[PDB]
Amino acid sequence: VEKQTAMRRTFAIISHPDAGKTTLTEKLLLFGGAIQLAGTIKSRHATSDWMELEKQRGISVTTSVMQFPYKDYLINLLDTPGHADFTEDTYRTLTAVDSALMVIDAAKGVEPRTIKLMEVCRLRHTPIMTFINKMDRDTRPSIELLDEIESILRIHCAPVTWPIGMGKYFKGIYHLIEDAIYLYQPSERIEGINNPELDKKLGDLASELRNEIELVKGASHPFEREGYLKGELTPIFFGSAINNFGVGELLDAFVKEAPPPQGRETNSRLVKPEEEKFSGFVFKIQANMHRDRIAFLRIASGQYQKGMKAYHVRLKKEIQINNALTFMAGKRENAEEAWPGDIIGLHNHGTIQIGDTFTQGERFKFTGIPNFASELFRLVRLKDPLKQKALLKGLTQLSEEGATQLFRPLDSNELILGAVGLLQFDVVAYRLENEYNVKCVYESVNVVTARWVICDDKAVLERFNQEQSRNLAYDGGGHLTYLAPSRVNLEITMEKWPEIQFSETREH
Amino acid sequence: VEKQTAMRRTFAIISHPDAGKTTLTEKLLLFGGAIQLAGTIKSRHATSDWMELEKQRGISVTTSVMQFPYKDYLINLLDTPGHADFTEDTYRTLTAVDSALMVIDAAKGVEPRTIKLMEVCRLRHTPIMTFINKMDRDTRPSIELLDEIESILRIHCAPVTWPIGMGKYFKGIYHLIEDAIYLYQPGKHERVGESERIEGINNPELDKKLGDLASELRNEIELVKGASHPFEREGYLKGELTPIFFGSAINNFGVGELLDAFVKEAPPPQGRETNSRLVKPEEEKFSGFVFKIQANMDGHRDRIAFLRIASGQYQKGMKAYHVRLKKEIQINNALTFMAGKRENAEEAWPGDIIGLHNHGTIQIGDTFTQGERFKFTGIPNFASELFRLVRLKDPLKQKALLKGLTQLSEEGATQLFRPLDSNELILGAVGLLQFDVVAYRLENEYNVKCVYESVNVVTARWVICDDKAVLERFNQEQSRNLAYDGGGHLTYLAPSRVNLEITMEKWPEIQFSETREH
Amino acid sequence: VEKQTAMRRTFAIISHPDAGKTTLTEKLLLFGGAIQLAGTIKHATSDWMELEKQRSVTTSVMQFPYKDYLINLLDTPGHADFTEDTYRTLTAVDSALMVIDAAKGVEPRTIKLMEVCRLRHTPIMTFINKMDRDTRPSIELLDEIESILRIHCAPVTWPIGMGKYFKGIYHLIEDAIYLYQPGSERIEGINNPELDKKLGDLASELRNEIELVKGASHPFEREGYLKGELTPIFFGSAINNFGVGELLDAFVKEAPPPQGRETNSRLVKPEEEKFSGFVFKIQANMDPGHRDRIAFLRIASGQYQKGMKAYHVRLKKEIQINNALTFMAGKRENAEEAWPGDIIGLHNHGTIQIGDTFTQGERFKFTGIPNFASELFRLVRLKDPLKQKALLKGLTQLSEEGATQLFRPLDSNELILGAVGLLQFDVVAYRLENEYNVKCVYESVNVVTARWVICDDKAVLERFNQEQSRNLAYDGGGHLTYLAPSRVNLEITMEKWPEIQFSETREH
Amino acid sequence: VEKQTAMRRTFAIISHPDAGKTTLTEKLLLFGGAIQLAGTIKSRHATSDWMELEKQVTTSVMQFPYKDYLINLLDTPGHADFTEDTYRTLTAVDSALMVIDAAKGVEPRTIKLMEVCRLRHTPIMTFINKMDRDTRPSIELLDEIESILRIHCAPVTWPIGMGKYFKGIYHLIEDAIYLYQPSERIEGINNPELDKKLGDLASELRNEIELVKGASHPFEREGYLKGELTPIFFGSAINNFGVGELLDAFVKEAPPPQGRETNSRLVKPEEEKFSGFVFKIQANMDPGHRDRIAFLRIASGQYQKGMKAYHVRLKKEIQINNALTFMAGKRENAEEAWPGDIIGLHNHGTIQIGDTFTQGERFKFTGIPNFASELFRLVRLKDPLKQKALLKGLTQLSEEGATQLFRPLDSNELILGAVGLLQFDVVAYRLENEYNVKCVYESVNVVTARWVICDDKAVLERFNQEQSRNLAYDGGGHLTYLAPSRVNLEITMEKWPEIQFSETREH
Ligand SMILES: [Ca+2]
Ligand SMILES: [Ca+2]
Ligand SMILES: [Ca+2]
Ligand SMILES: [Ca+2]
Repeated sequence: VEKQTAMRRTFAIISHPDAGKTTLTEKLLLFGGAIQLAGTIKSRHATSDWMELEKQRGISVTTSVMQFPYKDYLINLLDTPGHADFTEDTYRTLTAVDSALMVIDAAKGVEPRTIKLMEVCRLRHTPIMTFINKMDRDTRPSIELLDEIESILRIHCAPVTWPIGMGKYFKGIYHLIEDAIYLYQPSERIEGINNPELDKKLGDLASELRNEIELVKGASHPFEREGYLKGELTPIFFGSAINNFGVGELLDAFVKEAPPPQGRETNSRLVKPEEEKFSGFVFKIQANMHRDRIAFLRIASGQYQKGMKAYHVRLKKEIQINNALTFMAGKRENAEEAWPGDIIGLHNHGTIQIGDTFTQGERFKFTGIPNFASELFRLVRLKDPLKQKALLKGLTQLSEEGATQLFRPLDSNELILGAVGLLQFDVVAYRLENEYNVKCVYESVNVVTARWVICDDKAVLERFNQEQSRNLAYDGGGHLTYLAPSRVNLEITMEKWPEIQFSETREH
Repeated sequence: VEKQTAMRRTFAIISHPDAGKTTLTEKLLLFGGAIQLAGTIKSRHATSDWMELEKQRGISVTTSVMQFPYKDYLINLLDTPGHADFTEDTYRTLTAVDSALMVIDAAKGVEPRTIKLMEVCRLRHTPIMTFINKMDRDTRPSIELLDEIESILRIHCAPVTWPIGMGKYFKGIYHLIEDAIYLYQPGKHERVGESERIEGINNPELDKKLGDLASELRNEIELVKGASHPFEREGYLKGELTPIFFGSAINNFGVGELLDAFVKEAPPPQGRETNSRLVKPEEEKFSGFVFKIQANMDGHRDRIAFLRIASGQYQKGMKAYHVRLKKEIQINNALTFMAGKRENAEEAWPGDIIGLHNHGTIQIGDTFTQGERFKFTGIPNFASELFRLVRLKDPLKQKALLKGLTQLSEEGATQLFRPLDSNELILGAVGLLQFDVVAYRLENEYNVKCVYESVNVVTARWVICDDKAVLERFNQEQSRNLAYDGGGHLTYLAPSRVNLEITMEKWPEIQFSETREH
Repeated sequence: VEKQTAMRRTFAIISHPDAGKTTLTEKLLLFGGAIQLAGTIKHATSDWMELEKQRSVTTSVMQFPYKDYLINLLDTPGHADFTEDTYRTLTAVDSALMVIDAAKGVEPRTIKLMEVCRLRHTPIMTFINKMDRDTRPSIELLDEIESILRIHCAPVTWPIGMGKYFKGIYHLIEDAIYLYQPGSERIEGINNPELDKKLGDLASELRNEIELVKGASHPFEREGYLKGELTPIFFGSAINNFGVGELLDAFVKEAPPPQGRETNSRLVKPEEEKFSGFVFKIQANMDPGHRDRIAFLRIASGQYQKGMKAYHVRLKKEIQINNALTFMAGKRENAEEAWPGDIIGLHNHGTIQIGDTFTQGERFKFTGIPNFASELFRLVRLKDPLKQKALLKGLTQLSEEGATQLFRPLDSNELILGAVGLLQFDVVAYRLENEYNVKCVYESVNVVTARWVICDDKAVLERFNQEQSRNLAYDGGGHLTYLAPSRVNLEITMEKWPEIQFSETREH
Repeated sequence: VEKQTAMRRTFAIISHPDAGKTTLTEKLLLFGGAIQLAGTIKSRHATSDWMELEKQVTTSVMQFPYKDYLINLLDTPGHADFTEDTYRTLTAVDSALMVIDAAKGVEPRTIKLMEVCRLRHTPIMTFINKMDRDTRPSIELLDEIESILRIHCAPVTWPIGMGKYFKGIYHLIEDAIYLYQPSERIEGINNPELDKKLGDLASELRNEIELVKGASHPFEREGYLKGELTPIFFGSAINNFGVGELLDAFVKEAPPPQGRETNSRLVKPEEEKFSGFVFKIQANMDPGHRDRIAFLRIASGQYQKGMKAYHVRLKKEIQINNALTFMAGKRENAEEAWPGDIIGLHNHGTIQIGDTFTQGERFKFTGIPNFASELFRLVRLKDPLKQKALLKGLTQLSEEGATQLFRPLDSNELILGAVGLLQFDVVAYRLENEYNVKCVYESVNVVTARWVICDDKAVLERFNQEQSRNLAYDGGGHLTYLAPSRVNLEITMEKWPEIQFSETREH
């Protein structure tokens, strides 16, 4: 039962849209023998478009988690949708990984989502490996790309591979550890950075490689396990994903260095995966676009066995998991068992919520499962006023399943919806109609961001509430929330109240 | 003369690549009856690909500036290449405009180049009109787009038009000043006059045509009225406020509204400061300044120096005074830029750009008058964003390399740095293409083959300090990271962002600038 | 019982005299801790006889431990005590270690001993000795081995410089450099910059030569080594104990454990529970009046146990083995047991002959135990024909004990002795006198070489005999033998009679 | 990979000649669909005749589909081509089907093949054949099977009448009657419809079924799989009657490919890595040729046409490019194979009986047996100069299971031991064709053989001294008693009760 966890590697790719996530995912799948999934994923929208396919077909349930073997390792790749189906779940999914793979477009460097996803990873000091993609086209200087990562993303860079040329004159990569050159020939290998054959085939590029490698080892850091595991250092790899080049070097360093499933804290103790008793937590729910839903559970300890009895901690109730969805690529049936690090899909009809902890009787709740500051806001109401209670009931449940956040402004009876991605508004409106027979209408509001408000000094907090009530609300969890009409307003308010904490995350 | 000036509008579009500048340019050209030209720019790349194309056709300089009539106005649009042909010239072109038109991809909002080009504009408080493009596709929420502009770009937003719907349900725009709705109806925006217009935001006809979009509009406009500013000419002319327009350039929608407000509100040619007096465009005597130089790639060794007319009148074949060379020259056949022209014009006016032919006697920042000696100020260098050591395979060609690099620097082709503690030569560029142009020029004009090497430099700042005791002290601790540029200005070459910060905090009495007067 | 076989390594050193066998042997004993033995190890046959009379058998076999292995090194005397026993000893090994003088290359005995090993396709490991002095070019040495010895060379270590500028060796499999610093500094990586700092130009020449070797040579592959088609090459200086360790570690790792042997019927495997073995060498006591002899037996299967009953197949009766000579270094007395691969010395007085098979009852005879073409020939007669009977009785016995070969021409009445080594004549002369009170005299004969004649076609053979009987003889075992007056005569006869097989060896 | 093993049923038919094996095989092939193959075996000598034809293989194994099942039927030649290979084959099956001639009951071959099956406690199912002719009483047949074949009988079908008045069979489990009409089904043994059609036979059925209740056993799975109990079926193979019921119970109850012990550990079929073992070798008789086929049972992993295999005994990597497959109706050899299947390994004398194959892991499967020789002949040459060749030939022949070889302690003579008379012909021919030696046979005073085992070296040495005239070592170096008579073996075994005289030994 020790080797089942030992061989496992659970992770996700963080990247700004168009960096190369999908392209890389395909290649890694090819290395895993998953020729099936590989083609399927590349065979891939407005939010509306996603909903159309979603209803009729909606086979986005079988690829939210991609499990595949490589060497003597089992790799769990969790999906982080970034386009039409970007939602808060994209952030929350990172809570269920043990490390992350960051993809950067060499021509772009660090982008807005790169920063956001890193901030999320930063919540658990999640180890990061970096693939600098698209070397086959012109790029920013490699040193510049690295420097920016260190300054903006606040993490030391440690090159493991390095580009030879760029764009039209991209001739391959140099593995700093192997001291070998892999030639890019749309894979001849050459040992020794000083090997005279390099100068013969690559010319001036050969001495440029030597030049750059020297600059690197003077202004940069060498790879280091400890720093990497503490999230203070990231090994960098350069390649061209579309040409499946540099990927193999990345994957080998990944399985070798990336962490196996780690333990997680609870409201009582540290749970380690090697414990014989089963346990896990729910971090994502998606409903059938029917009334059944699938709650994605990361196993935290013990083992899962089909048809087993488990303890639903919140509901103080024993349950039986009869046919939990598993994610082995190419499988025909659900696996009979699963292990720590793995994800399983729990079928239900509304009895499972975000953060739900499952055990075998022991009553604890896993911590660290976050809500994230909403980025998009809308007022929600009905045309038929006689349906208010069902609207609230629906929104509450939806809030509990992480589909949306819900805000009740102090000075009114209005309801405000908070979303991280545009699709959530579509999913809410549909689910409300289908599951609650409630027809809702959206309106624009003057809110652009949100912060949770925290002050242990109740006299200060009370003066704050009195003054800022127009911009205050309670969310679905009862937490005081500041809904800023503008970034500038947020700045002024925060500056006006240095005694009050304004947070971008909170525990669900 | 004063009438010639009054009808002119000289501007450039500022935007991040892919935002829609080329598309908007096409549509503006069509409004100006420049059908042929619109077609050409529309039929538009690694830096190497650009180099090839340039060598083959070499007519990227005749469209560097696009002049076209609209109503009783004459419009001068200076291009700001943002793709393969991005270079320092892209920043410096902004010194030659009287206002700017910012284009934003509504699905993207404010991007890195948007920010950078706004910084350049800020140097002169250049007035900004804003166009939010791509409404025909899903966008970020309108109110959010505006907040990011005010927050990131430090300028008040003043909606003049406003979107009705978005993406698949984008149905038109409301004009806040006209109180009128222009319906978006593909197939009716090819020729002017065929589109449907509705009077009044509370007009019942709206609810008929657009349904729930009508009440959403009414709601959003009230939010905007309460949290936004109304358009105000003074704030606009001061560069503190930007009127916002929304549309879909590819479908020629919302463009007419933008163009009409532009010609109405955008400033005509303005006075330009000098080392002494202020020069006003209405003055009788001709004068101007050179703000960029483009070399003929095709055994040619002629170049075009782009000059903005600051006052008076250019006449083909006129005598003029080259202030730097303290010499009289003749201007026999300067390039002009009227769309669809058969030949260069006989005259040009303030706000206009003309192209002066020369073989290296004209440099960036050069002032030309009719006798008066003064130099226009405010023509900037901008901090280089790319760095490379340059050297030779043959030591015997050092003199030619230096001569070439010195001329190229003086023509703005590149920046040139000489570290204090070495004899090495470092080239500084804003755009990747500059290194290609420099290498080609060195070979073709100076018969010198240069070799580039990466160097440990990511950014640079010009160093200024009143107290010379502190400064000279500073030149001791940091000489290894110091250099003199081609103008003899002390420059700090930061190996990293962190190093710059750390050096700057240690020396707060020392100013570190990202721009300097050329 | 199986473990005991797996840990054993039985081998012999094959080499031309003065190549460095004694020196390398000394160093190998040192690695095994046989300090004393290494010391003892370190003219004419007349002198060797004297030392043998005055005072060998205890060191004919050298057994010593090394790590978790037990090594049996069988001696192959090449100086004054060289005899046919030197050849026949190789039939009792499972592999061989060839030592070559880097200054000499392939020499006459190198060729003969390889020919003997080739009989059983004996696996060969090669040590190129004397790197501390000038040598023949390394590429030359290997080509001579491949061309002359008909075996592929697979470099495993490679020399750095030579003679005065000998700096050490490169291990191709470890990619590590061992510095020869005569007072064991190891440098990792052939492209490691520390190499150029310490070895200067020799580093680049090394990398050049390794490239040449890669291209025109073979990498080690054990199937080929074990088949006798490929020999791993090691370089060093035995006198300086340099490069010996690498060889030894590869030896115990790659060299085969005791293997099964064929018999006149079934194949016999070492792991079988029953004891069995064969006699490959015999040595008599040179003491006047004594009849003591030691029959060297290799154990083919089962376990030797002191005082055991064994079956003497030729004599078809049961005997007892009370105090068999054993060969552990530094031993005090003969071991109480021994296992497959080991040699033991059977005490007797003439009842044990070359080829004798011993079992625990089963009736079979091991095959492949060879006679080798004699290289020296002499007529043997008496001054006084009085004891002619005793002479013939002695020569017969000596021939059966491998001390000499005996030929009796088809057409005449002379007795002709054949020897591989000069010493044999001295031992025969001395043994006849001391054991058969016969004084023999030798006479030169016009014979330079011998070949056993084989032909299944009686008519052809009779035709052959009618023309060549003058050159034909029966040997001691009744085998037809051609005695050539000259090399040319043999070539002419062989070319005239291609239907007839002329062999340089036969089954004893 | 899991269902691959679970869908396979590998067995063999055990019976005395003339019982009905050939006929039942045909019927089984029919249910499967292999009409052609079935029609072939129907076209069915002395050893002399067989040797003739065999000069001028693919039906040694008969693989065929039935529902969700794949059936591997290993043949067990009982007539002219009966040899030791016939016994050794059974080591390659996971269960067996016993066919008995109703008029005869348990016959000599029946007993021998059951003894072989017993070596592995091989599950047995039984088919009492030829109900259409007069028979021994059914209770008598069951009784004989019990005491003689030491296995409890568990009827699943039962005959109604016999000879002239065979009217059908009764299915004790289903409680249904299938009528024999040269296939009407009736339910309830006490169904009044039986009496109407069959008459007094209806009461006789009820009577006998009740008799079976108290004196016989009910089919018990665990017991059957343990080899302690065999389900009994009745019918007439010539009329394809009662056959269907046997097949269905077979595919349902018969065990899937089981694991096999080795010198190192128990190897399971489910294992990823490919492994197998040779239990039979067939030589091409055609003159000049030197090719053989080594039949290999797959114990684990999977066979892939063109895979790399590890020849354990030779410590050598080999390549299996075109291994013979035995799917009925096949156009070419199969690209893959799974545990329980048999494939043919082409070679020229480098593969031997007992040979294990893996993918690098060096171990050797166990339980592959040698069986006591039943026929004996002295072998010699008229040309004494070929003694070496004879021995080399005979040794090789011995390792390929073509014969056993014995060397008596008190002479230099060579005795061959065979199970089937054909082996002598095959050996004489092979010695000639492959070793160019002409052997001569002479009768010997030996009728049977037992392997001598005894851990008491004190007793063993005296035994050897006293009985040396009847002792020899075989081709594996095992001490063997060669009895001049049955009575001699009985006495000898009584005078030495501390010595084990076995009829089998691991090869
Ligand atoms: Ca609930
Ligand atoms: Ca100049
Ligand atoms: Ca004798
Ligand atoms: Ca063999």
